[PDB]
Amino acid sequence: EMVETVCGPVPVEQLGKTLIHEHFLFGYPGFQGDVTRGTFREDESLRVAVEAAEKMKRHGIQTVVDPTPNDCGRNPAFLRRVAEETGLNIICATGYYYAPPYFQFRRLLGTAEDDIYDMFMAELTEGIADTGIKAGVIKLASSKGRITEYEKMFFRAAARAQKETGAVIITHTQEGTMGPEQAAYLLEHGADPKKIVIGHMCGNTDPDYHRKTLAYGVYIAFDRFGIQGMVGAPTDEERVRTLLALLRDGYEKQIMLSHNTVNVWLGRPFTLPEPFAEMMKNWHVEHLFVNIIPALKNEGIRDEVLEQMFIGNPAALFS
Amino acid sequence: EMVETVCGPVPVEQLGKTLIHEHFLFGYPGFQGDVTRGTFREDESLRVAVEAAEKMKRHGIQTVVDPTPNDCGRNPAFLRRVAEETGLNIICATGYYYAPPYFQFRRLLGTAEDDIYDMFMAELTEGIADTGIKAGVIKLASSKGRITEYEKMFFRAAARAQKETGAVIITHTQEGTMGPEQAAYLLEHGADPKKIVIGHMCGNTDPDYHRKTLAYGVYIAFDRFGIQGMVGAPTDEERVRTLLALLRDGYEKQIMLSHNTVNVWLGRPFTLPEPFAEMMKNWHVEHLFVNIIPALKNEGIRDEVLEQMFIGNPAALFS
Ligand SMILES: CCCC(=O)N[C@H]1CCOC1=O
Ligand SMILES: CCCC(=O)N[C@H]1CCOC1=O
Ligand SMILES: [Fe+3]
Ligand SMILES: [Fe+3]
Ligand SMILES: [Mn+2]
Ligand SMILES: [Mn+2]
Repeated sequence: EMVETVCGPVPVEQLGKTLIHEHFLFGYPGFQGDVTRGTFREDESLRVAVEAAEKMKRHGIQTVVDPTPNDCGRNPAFLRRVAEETGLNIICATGYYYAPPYFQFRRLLGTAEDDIYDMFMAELTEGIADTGIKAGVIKLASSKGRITEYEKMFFRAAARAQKETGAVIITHTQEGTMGPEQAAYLLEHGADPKKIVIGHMCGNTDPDYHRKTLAYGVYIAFDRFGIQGMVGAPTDEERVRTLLALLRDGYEKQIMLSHNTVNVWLGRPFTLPEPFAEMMKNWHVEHLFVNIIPALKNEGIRDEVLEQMFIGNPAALFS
Repeated sequence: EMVETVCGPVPVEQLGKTLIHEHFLFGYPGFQGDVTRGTFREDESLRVAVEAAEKMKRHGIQTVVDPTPNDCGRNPAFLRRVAEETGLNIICATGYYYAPPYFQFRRLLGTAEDDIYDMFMAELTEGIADTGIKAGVIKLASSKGRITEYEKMFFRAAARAQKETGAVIITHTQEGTMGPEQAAYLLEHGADPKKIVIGHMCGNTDPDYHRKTLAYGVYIAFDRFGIQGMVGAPTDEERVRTLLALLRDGYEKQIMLSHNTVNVWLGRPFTLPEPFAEMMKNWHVEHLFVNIIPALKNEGIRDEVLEQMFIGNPAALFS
C-alpha cells in the first residue's frame, strides 16, 4: 500500500515511472576529510540537483530511488528540498558503501551485527538522524568474487530487518560477480525474493549468470547505463545485447533499468582525463530515454515491456 | 616565535607544560554512517571535554596537541570553545587516519599527491573549512611492517609542506614498526628532523629500535600511557622500563610523553568488556601525573629531566 519517501508515506500506486538507482549527491567515503578544498555549496548543489530532477520529469519520471549510502553523503533533508521543489517522489536508503575502522572496532566488541540491524531498523521505522525522514530501502554490497564475513554481517542484519519491516533490499555487486550468491545468502536468511534487487547486473555479459540469478525469483538491475571504460564496466552496446537476450526470454517482470548518475559530486571537484571523458559522455539522467530505449524499440521491444520495467516492476517491488 | 593554535598564533614561549597527544573528540572513520544511533550531543560533549581540560590544568598542563585526523571528527570550532572555556592552548592537525575510496579515486586521476599537499598547505596557512582556524601539525601514519606507496604520497606531501611552512610533523607507527623507516623517508624528502615526532614509539619494547630511530635526530613519543590489555600489546610497566633505559642513556631532549586519550567518542556509545575494561582503567588524562611520573621519580628521574620532556621539548619542537 505505502512506501516511505523523503516526504513521508506515499501510496505505491502513485510511484508511477521510476528510476531505481540515481544519486543526487554522492561522495566516496573519505570525501569528508577534504572539506577545506571540497566544501559543499548548498545553493549551487540544490540548483544542479533540481535541474537533474526536472530533466527526469521531462521524460515522465515521477519517482527516483536514491540509494546513496550513509557514509557517502546521504542527505535526507537535502533530498526533501529537491522533492519539494520538483514534485518528484524520492526514496532513500540505509546502508554502507562497498572493512572501515569503525566497524572493525565494533566487531571487536562483538556487537557489530546487532548494531547494524539496530541502525537499519531505526532508519526504516523511526527516522534518519533528527530529520524524521525514513529510508525505504536497505542498501548492501559485496566484494569481487566473494561475500566476506564482514559483508555477511550486513546481509544478515538486512535479512532480519527486511523480515520485520518488509523494506526493499538493493545490492551492489562488484564487477559482475556474486549475483547468485547474494540472492542465495539473503534467501537462506529468510529474505523475500520479491523484495530484493540484485544491482549492477549489467556488469556481467554472460546471460547464463543472469538466468542463474533470476532463478532465485529476485529482481535484477541494469543500473549503470552510460558508464563505459571505467571499472572495466562493459559498454552500453554490451548491456543492450545482454538485456535484449533476457527480454526475449520473457524475463521483463524481474528487470529494472537505471544510470547510477552522480549529479553532484561531494568533495574536491575533478575532471576526467580525455580518453575516459569521451567514453563517459552519455552518463546522464536522460540517456535511457534519448538513446537506450529507442534502440530497444528498433530491436522490437514493445511499450508494454518497457512499461513493465519502469512502472510495473517498481510498483510490485514496493508493494 | 609563534605557533598556530585553535585561538590563533601564540608565542611558543607561552606553550609551557604540554601534552603532545590527546583527543578531545575522536571517531573511527565510518562513525559518520552511524549518525542516527550515534548522534553528536554538543552540550554534553563540551561539558566532558572541558572537564578533561580542567583535570589537565590541575596538573599544570597549559597546552594540548590534539592531532585528531580530518576523517576522525576533527572539529576546530569545538576545540576553540574548549580553549575559550578553559584558557588551554590547543593545537590541531591536518591529516588522515591510519586507502579509503576517495583517495583511491584521486590516485586514478593521478592528482592525489598534489591534492594532499594542497590540503596540507591550505589548512596550515589559510584555515580549516571556513573556520579561519589553522592546523599547527601535519599528522601521518604508516602500516605494520611497511610504508605503502599510498602512505608515501602523504609522507612526500608532508615533507613538501613542512619545507614551505616549518610546520611540525607527528606520525603514528603501527604496533612498534617502521620508526626508523619513517624518519629516513621524511629526511630523504627534505623534512627537518627537529620538526618531526615519531609517535607510538612506546609500542616497541626493544631499546635498540628506539636508538635506531633516535639516531636520525627526530623526537619520539611514548604517547599511549594507560593503553593496555590487547594480547601481545605493551603494558605501562613495559613502557616505563623502556623509557627508563633511554633516559639513563641521556636521550631526554628527544622524548615526549602522552596518553592518547579519547575524551568523547564519536558515533554509537559502547562499553568495554570487564577484563579489558580493568586493564584500560588508567587510560585518562591524569594518569601520567598521578601514576607514571611518581614511579619515574622513585627510579631516580629528576625534575630537570621531566621538565625537559614536558616543557623544554615542546618549546624546541615548535620553535
Ligand atoms: C566514474 C565511475 C562511476 C562511478 O563513479 N560510480 C559511482 C556512482 C555511485 O556509486 C558509484 O560507485
Ligand atoms: C578501547 C581500546 C583502546 C582504543 O581504542 N584506543 C584508540 C583510541 C584512540 O586511538 C586509539 O588507538
Ligand atoms: Fe550507486
Ligand atoms: Fe591518537
Ligand atoms: Mn553502486
Ligand atoms: Mn594514532
